[PDB]
Amino acid sequence: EEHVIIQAEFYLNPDQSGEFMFDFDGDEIFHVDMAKKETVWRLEEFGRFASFEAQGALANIAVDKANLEIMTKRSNYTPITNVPPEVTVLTNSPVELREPNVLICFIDKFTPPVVNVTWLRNGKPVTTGVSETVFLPREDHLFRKFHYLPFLPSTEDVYDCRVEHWGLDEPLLKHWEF
Amino acid sequence: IQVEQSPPDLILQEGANSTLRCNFSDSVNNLQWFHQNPWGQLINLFYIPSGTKQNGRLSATTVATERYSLLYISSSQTTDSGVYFCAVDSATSGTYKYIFGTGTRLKVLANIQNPDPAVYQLRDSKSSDKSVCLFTDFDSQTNVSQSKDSDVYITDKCVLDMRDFKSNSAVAWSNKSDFACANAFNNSIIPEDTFFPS
Amino acid sequence: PKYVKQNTLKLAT
Amino acid sequence: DTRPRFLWQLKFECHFFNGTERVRLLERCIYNQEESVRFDSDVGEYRAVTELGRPDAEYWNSQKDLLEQRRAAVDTYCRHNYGVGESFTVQRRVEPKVTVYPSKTQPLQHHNLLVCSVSGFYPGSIEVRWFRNGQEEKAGVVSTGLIQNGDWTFQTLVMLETVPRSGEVYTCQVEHPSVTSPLTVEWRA
Amino acid sequence: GITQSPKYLFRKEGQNVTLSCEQNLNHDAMYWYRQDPGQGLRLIYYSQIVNDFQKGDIAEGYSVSREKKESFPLTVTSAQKNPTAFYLCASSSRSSYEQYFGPGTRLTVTEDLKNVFPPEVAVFEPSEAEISHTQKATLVCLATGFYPDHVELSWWVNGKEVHSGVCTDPQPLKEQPALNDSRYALSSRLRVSATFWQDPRNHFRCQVQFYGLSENDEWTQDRAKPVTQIVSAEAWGRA
Amino acid sequence: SQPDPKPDELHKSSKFTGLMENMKVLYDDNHVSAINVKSIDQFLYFDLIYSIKDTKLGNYDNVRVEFKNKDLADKYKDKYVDVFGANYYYQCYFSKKTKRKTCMYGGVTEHNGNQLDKYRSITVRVFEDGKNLLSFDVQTNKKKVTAQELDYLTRHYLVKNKKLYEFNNSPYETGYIKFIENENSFWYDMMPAPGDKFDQSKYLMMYNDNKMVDSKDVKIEVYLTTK
Repeated sequence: EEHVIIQAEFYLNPDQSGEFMFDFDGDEIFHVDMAKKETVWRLEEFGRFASFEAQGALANIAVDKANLEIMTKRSNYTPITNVPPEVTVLTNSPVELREPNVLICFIDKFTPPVVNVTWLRNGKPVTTGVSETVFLPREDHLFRKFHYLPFLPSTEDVYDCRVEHWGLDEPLLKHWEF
Repeated sequence: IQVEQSPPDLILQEGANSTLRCNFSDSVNNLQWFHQNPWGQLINLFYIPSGTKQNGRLSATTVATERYSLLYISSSQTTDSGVYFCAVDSATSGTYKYIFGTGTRLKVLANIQNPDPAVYQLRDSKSSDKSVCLFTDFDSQTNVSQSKDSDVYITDKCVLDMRDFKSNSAVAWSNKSDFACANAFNNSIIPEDTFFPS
Repeated sequence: PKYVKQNTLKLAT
Repeated sequence: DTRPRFLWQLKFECHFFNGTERVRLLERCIYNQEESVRFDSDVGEYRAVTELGRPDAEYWNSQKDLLEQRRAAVDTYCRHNYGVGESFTVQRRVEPKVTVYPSKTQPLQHHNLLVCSVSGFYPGSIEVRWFRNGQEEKAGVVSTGLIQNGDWTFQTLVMLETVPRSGEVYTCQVEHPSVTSPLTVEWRA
Repeated sequence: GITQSPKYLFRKEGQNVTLSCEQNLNHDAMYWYRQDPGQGLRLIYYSQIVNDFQKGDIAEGYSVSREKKESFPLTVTSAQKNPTAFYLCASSSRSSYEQYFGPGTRLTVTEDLKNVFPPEVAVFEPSEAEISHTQKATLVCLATGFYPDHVELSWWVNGKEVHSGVCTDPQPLKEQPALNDSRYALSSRLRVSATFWQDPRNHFRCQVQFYGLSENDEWTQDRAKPVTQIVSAEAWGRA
Repeated sequence: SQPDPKPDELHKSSKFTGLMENMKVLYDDNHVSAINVKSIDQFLYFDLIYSIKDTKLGNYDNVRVEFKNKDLADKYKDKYVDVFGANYYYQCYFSKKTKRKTCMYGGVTEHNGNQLDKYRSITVRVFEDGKNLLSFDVQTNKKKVTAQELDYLTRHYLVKNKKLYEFNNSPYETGYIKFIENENSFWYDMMPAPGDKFDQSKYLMMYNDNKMVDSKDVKIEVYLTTK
């Protein structure tokens, strides 16, 4: 009601991907990188005050894999229903001619948690200084994701957020300009 | 990191009830309750990091927030005698790094329904130079103390073999000429109704 | 200050 | 890629009521989109949500030491992690950036929207009040709601419907726990 | 269960000794402790699983090995200042988390081998006053002047071992508490019915199993070599 | 190709306060070794599960082979491969599709496009404080050999003879293994990271890239310094 701390854990087959993450009022505290086995915090400041054993998170994903196999056989191989994502493009601060800004692409209400997000500038893809968040949990058991893009506000350039998901018949594009 | 057990020493009667406390300086993930028999064998009683558990006559409770653990022993038996240990695994540093406490020394006094205190002069061995006195059939209330003379050796209490009931007995021996059964247990608080044969 | 996690339980077989 | 997908979710929710006074732990086992098995500290035992969650609840309720660990988890896990992150989660205070500007280039006597751009703040608890020459205006308040950026920052756009006469002063009052006195930004017609 | 072999160990100053610990309980976690007379358990080294090694309080002078999930031996080097202690091995459950302890090993290390002595076993016949009064006979066996404190006492009647009415001391007591290399003493009691002692046919024997020197140890002194021997004293029925 | 270590880049054994035995066990007599094997299961998109039974001691039944990326896992997913490398047990977690297990990084070379009739010997040049100490040969029965295989065999000899890793610490301060191939070269740090604890998975992670070198053109040199 006032403050909620969620320990989000998921496993998807046959992709064979897992995610261990801690939540606080919708905001991510940290997530465990399955590949390099390290505790990667949402913000650099958090790592100085607290710590977490990343290796232990894999032991939880190990049971999560076996549990999925039990539930699949029990439901007689019932697959997940593809939910289309809700895409919204917003700015971190009010736009200025000289001052720099960040473009936020809010990908909300979707399942399974696999999405292909690409930042487009005048029809061409951009990967310069791109930052993204891991799949966030929801009370309705769906997923939430954020994509960031640092840009210089110019009157000649246009922006597009390409979103690819199985819930969509064709790739979705969300436009933004001055 | 720091474990403190209270009381350090406890003296009970047969069929009596008493609680044993274990206090720790930090938050613990795992807690263990042990009973080391007079021979040295540690018997695992309970694994209680939180909640309440029961195992026969023994009971245990642990409060993680309050940082303490209790061990209740109902109807004290003579075999319960020994040292009770409290092992804790601190969350501050290392997993399964069990730190043992000071320990509670328990001496369960077996009730003697028919006490008959007497100090007997045992028949000397043809190969031994030692004169032996035997203080037996005395009540558990009387305490046996060591002699002031360094050459006089007195054994306080023996442990009954794991197989019939027994009576309280103390053995005193010395190589010196001045040693006699009448003055053997002079330092000890012997009862007035003790039998001394001529 | 260490973050504590909850162990996952294996389902009935 | 035409192959089907299968998802398994496990969520351990620590609900905090009035700071730390009341703590509620909610374990949730979710297959695809439907929740199967759950544990509640208010209940004290595993309760099945669906028919598939029925054998799991019976298996977990049989073992007294599994239930004892989950019951004690409100202190050893929920209350523990609260104090660990208290300095950066609960006590996080970020001053908002208040900017007052008209929505479109419009002259006097005709209608326009006054955008009170409030961005980059934590927590979400905020009170945005509109003032027309010192007096409070409650009518015609168009708010976009509370938008979570994801990077521990919030953004809100509170708009007021006005008809500027000549030299009217419009002040936007912003109340946030990070500031002792409310932030006020004025705009002259 | 958990096994610790041998029960009693003796080595001189400078020599290295390996203490064995084995378990068939399929546990991953294994521990090593040491207990001093009147003191508590001090953690030396612990292994959470095979190929894992963790430090303890009194780690210096010791070394551990973990090649298999069953065995975890402790090696005592000459670097340890006070190696004379009661070493205890433990194993924690994977599912129950319960720590289970083994029988234990008594190790004694001394600079001079002349301090080693076998026990002086003697049986003292019960008094005629006890048999006439209490109508019971109490036989007292005394093992005196021995080092180290590694003794196993057992009463034998007519060739068979008995435990009924047997009151033996749990640990051997020091003759001189001031001296460090002091000789130990052990007491025992055997209580039987009056008529049983009055029967000459009944033969009583007090067996004391001492653990001392081995064949590898060098002896120069004129007195008999204090090796792992059995010292016994006999008693006969009288009326 | 890779630049030589900086004056403060190398890990110092004096800074490590833990136990060197956790490092010694990886380069001891025991290691995962299998000839012509295929992956039975897969835990995550970047790893592979092989059914290799331990016959020397009997500590494992299934071996987990992790990689740096998804591409490396799909490459050796179906093809019959040769497995070699140092394995860990602590912090090793995975589940096989419907008991005793071990984990490792990379160390996989295809069986069909490899194997030799005669054992190829590679010369090792050990240097103490930049000055020559001793020299030995490392034998292998394959053309394309992983960097992990050669690193393990080199350290195993140095642990048995020169005593590289002991129980508490090491007689040498710093150390690095150098692999030279014609024009290209690369090195791995031998000493553990500073602290009171040594992580077996974090250290062995340097083999996730699955670097392979040709036995005919490979040259190996060891550089270590005294305290």
